[PDB]
Amino acid sequence: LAAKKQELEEILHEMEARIEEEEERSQQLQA
Amino acid sequence: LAAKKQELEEILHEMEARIEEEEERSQQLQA
Amino acid sequence: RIVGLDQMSASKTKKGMFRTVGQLYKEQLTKLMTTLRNT
Amino acid sequence: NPPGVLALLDEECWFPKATDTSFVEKLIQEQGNHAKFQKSKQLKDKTE
Repeated sequence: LAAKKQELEEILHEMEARIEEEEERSQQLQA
Repeated sequence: LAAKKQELEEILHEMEARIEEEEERSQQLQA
Repeated sequence: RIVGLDQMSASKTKKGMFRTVGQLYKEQLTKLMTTLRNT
Repeated sequence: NPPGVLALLDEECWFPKATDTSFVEKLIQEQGNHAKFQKSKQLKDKTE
């Protein structure tokens, strides 16, 4: 269960990366 | 835990594919 | 390591995405301050 | 306000082009106005 917890913060980090990569893709599309 | 694990592999694969496709899209179509 | 060009100069990766060089020690000490704010 | 030592390192690390001497000179120039940083300029070997 503790391993599952730390994988949950890994998932949260990945969703933050999702948002950041969407922003980066939009910015590059602007250029 | 099993469902969240499966979600973990799904998000990993989606993150890899998305970051790839966006990096080619940026570094090629940005011109 | 954090994403960056030719990491062991002119790297142009994302700003404010991953952890920072340091200052995690500073925020840990501030959290210690907060812990000591009641006793 | 004019950033402190830790903050100045925080900006300096992320610069593409940087060096120790430029950082030291920039720190001295930005914090030379403040009187809380005693100095003795006979030692120009980045010891201040």
